[PDB]
Amino acid sequence: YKLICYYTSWSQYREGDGSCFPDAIDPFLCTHVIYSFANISNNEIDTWEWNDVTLYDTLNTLKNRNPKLKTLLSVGGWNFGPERFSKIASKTQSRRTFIKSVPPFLRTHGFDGLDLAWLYPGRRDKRHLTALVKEMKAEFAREAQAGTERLLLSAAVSAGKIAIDRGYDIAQISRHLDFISLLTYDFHGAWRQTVGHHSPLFRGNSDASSRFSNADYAVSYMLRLGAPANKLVMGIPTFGRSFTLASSKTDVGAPISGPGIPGRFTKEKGILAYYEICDFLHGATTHRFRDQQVPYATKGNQWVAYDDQESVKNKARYLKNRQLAGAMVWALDLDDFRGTFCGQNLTFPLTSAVKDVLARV
Ligand SMILES: *[C@@H]1O[C@H](CO)[C@@H](O[C@@H]2O[C@H](CO)[C@@H](O[C@H]3O[C@H](CO[C@H]4O[C@H](CO)[C@@H](O)[C@H](O)[C@@H]4O)[C@@H](O)[C@H](O[C@@H]4O[C@H](CO)[C@@H](O)[C@H](O)[C@@H]4O)[C@@H]3O)[C@H](O)[C@H]2NC(C)=O)[C@H](O)[C@H]1NC(C)=O
Repeated sequence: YKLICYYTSWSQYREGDGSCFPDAIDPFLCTHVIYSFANISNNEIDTWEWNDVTLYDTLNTLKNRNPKLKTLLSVGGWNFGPERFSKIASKTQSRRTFIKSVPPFLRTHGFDGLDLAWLYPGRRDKRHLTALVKEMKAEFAREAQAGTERLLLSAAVSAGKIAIDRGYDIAQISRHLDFISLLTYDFHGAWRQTVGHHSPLFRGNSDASSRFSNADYAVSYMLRLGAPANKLVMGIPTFGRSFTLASSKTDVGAPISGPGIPGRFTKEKGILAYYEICDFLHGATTHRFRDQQVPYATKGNQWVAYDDQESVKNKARYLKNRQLAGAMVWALDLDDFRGTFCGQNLTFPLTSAVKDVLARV
């Protein structure tokens, strides 16, 4: 089983204990660690943070301790304009230029592969995404002729049915990618004023519309569209989403005035790291949707949808029963990496839990 774990560049800037460098990563925890995110300048892959070259090296030294550990560099991300990707992929001239610049870059910094994070291609992009993947793989296969281990090629893909139909040719790209990560944790919709869980495992025996907004349907749909199970990776969030309540109503369907207040270390409205959530739990009321099998907590006017060891183990078992390639975690720096916030002195509580399930048959 594969355990794909993302590490984010900007987490180094968080104050105090929040700060996280490749350094803190347990080499034997994951099978793959993906660095986020690489950028594109003059149609060529390039670094993002001033010190990426230093962090790249730090990250890849972990391979001295665990010889089997594989690393990948991810291109794109949310702060990377979708249009920018769209523009590079439409012109065969800029696409070939970008493709050619990747292998040497990855080779120089010691990466085993490339992860595509185009978020997201629109209806007019589907064709071009296919060409990018096909050509990128062809270039990787060609470079392997030089007597070196072929670079890996993966992609982070939306888990929303509409988003999938609109910009992805799943049957086509599945045959060229090494693995596919399903972003099964952006299910609730940042668009409207209502309390709801962003990473429901199951549909919910109790609310008709939007049965497509849960991991179970996303996986079933990808398998139906032709993505082989042995290439699908289910994404598991290590963060939580917050909301500020517009009323004293805490139960499902409760009015929302906006995003929850920022966390001490995370400093971003609407989200909280799991270690920030562990501190939040004190004096908070804990609830759990029986149908979706995911928890949520409330304190004052703050409502938080998140994942704990049990909901995460739950998702892992589901992943196994459907015989998928494995799990993907977003992200290592949002889990209790120091292991000093969430009671149990255990390091990476959430990611370890996923690993326990994957290691037992
Ligand atoms: C990820 O990679 C991307 C892609 O390279 C980086 O994005 C782009 O970075 C450039 C440079 O920082 C920004 O473009 C500016 O380009 C010139 C100034 O840059 C040149 O200026 C002169 C030549 O004109 C030269 O001496 C310099 O050495 C340098 O090469 C500006 O003219 C240009 O100014 C205007 O910006 C307006 C926006 O307010 C536009 O309307 C105008 O058309 C005009 O370009 C521009 O500011 C870009 O901002 C940036 N993305 C683009 C091109 O949209 C990116 O920085 C990198 N990310 C990170 C985190 O490093």
